[PDB]
Amino acid sequence: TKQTGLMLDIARHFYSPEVIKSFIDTISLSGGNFLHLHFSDHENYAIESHLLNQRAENAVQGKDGIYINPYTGKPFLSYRQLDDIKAYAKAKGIELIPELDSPNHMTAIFKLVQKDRGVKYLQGLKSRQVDDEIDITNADSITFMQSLMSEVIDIFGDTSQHFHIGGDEFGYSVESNHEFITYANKLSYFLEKKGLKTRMWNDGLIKNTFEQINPNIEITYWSYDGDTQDKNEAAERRDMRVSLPELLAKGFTVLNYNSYYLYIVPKASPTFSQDAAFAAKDVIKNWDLGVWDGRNTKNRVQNTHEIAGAALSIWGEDAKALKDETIQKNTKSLLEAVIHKTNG
Repeated sequence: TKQTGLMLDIARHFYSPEVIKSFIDTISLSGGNFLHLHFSDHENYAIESHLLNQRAENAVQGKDGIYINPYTGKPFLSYRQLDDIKAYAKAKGIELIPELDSPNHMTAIFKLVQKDRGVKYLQGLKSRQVDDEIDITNADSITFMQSLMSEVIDIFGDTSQHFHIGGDEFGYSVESNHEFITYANKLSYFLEKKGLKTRMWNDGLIKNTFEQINPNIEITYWSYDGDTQDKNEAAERRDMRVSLPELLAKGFTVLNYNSYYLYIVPKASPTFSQDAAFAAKDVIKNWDLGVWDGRNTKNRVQNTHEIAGAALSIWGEDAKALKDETIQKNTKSLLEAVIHKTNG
């Protein structure tokens, strides 16, 4: 009995409350149970915030009801809008899982902090070594993160039993892994005290250190190797990182986010709608819950009872010329397929 749903990247491409509710309808009617809301990344922080001072009252509202931060020029969901989505989700039995990504994938947060609190403040929270990451070793940085987590927790309230702490694609130019264990553990126990379970991307789970991780942290496992196109890098990561079966063997809750079958990156083109349709059929024909390592079937899990669930991820990077509703209508078949194939 599985945890299954949608990860929706609203940081790279914005979606109206109406369209978000349509995604919820699909999840619900297909027998799924969560919406993982990826609202914070480099390009935007897509919800209202007291702490980052992104307020509906400060915004320009479009005819479509969508609030635009006049400094960043980017959209965000108001608290009233989020309360409307929360009520709708809750009545449909769909859990909302917020994702506040760190230590990387957080430039929009930096940019809001800089504007409101100033550049010297912001630089003090950053890694001295890499300019695109929070300093996971700085107590003050941890305190700051936790203050924003508290706000996000307050916003989603009882619609959420899990909070996603991100943890993807960080430290690529540096050695930072040991301190990541410490950082992620601190975040998980802070959430635990708030009555929340932790979700996290698999990227930082390596053989050398993974046994130090809070074994209650729940893993969203997307790729063995970060989908690197460099084959020497792919080989190092596969030797260093933990596999999905290795995690299962240690007792972890793991959801299969397999980027080969379960990531879609919508892009307007003459074949977008056909391609999306085909993706659904491809998952139906060729994907099953035990297939975790991209398209590779040699290491598949035969005992799928151990795999906690799966999600379709709709990523926003390439979707600039597409409307939210076009994306939603065209990915419906694929989202249904992933949910049904996961639940059986």
